[PDB]
Amino acid sequence: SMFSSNRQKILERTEILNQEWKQRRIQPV
Amino acid sequence: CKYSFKCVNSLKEDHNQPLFGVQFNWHSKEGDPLVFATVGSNRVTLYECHSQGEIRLLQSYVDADADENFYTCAWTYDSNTSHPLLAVAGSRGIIRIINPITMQCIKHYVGHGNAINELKFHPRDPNLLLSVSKDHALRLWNIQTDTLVAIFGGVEGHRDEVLSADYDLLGEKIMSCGMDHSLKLWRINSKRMMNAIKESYDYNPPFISQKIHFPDFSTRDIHRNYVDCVRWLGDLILSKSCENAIVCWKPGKMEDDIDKIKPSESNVTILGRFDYSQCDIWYMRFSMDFWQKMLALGNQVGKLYVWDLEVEKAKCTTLTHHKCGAAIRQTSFSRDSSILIAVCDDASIWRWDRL
Ligand SMILES: N#Cc1c2c(c3nncn3c1NCc1ccco1)CN(Cc1ccccc1)CC2
Repeated sequence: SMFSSNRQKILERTEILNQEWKQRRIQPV
Repeated sequence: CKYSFKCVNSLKEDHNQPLFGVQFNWHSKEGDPLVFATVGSNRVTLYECHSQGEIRLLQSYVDADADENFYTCAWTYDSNTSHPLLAVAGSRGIIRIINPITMQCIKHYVGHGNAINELKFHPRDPNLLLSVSKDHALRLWNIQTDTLVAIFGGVEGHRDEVLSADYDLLGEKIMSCGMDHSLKLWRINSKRMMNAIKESYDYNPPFISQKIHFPDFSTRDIHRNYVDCVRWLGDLILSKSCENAIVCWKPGKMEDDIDKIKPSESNVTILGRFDYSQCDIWYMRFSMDFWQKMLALGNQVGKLYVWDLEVEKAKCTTLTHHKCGAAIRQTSFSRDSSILIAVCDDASIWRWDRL
């Protein structure tokens, strides 16, 4: 489907961003 | 709707001036407290979320210019120190980089020849700041080298005030929108733009900014009036005007690939609308959670709408408190989606915790 193929792209790309966030250690405010 | 929230707290800021923007810091690591910033009038205020709905005031930045009106803020981090950073801008058209630890302005950029409506940081490169202005242009800045990388405007740029923009998830392209009713696509993964970003890094003390006069796609066929908020939803676009609906659409025909779309592409595919009511005044923004499973929008009478995006008919939760009656300008979810904060025109802040 249009929305189902679009959801898979969101899942794959947000996973990439989440892995990059996980690899970081940003100091608290 | 499967999503449920409880209103656990609210407060009104001392100054009583309207609040226009709110952003949780999605850069904070696990173990660190959840922090959000609010913007309104000449003030930027930081808050920390604690257990039992506690909203703890940290400190505020007050601009020496009593006539400054901040409309937007965006979080980043210093790639060298790992320390968080906060960019703010508004009516004066000046971009301020605030150190949130001390809430002081460390540096500023005379951004545009008019007010700034929105700031967004690139999702992969923390130094790339995008500003959108009433001067009809968008500007891309490199805050590590203090350079203006590119200006998106001119011959086929916006013909009126730019109100909003958004990078897609991997930061390869920007969709902008404004008072000219148009939505324009600007690719930043083009060989020209990737080279201009590389060059801004090579710069050391003037830098020659790229002047991008032509977008990669343009449409005036989604909305028949000003477009004041745009966000990517994967390869699809979510945008709104004053017609009490957020329209989900894509450039080209139903089957067309976003990366195969030619700049002369004449068609648009409208996939559906998220309908609501009492949100027909200008400058009302919608937001999504990090995983883009939830869509949120406040209206002019203090109702907060939340839709479940995991559909094909989308279920909607309406969040209301009898004491919340002012226009909700912007909402922000904490990174883990456990908290939703809404800010109002009457200087009130509302905390909704997910059940
Ligand atoms: N939010 C905001 C925002 C707002 C005003 C604005 N004017 N030019 C740009 N503007 C904004 N840009 C940010 C933006 C771009 C797209 C969406 O939001 C004027 N305000 C009028 C007002 C003042 C005091 C009390 C109630 C109402 C409302 C808020």
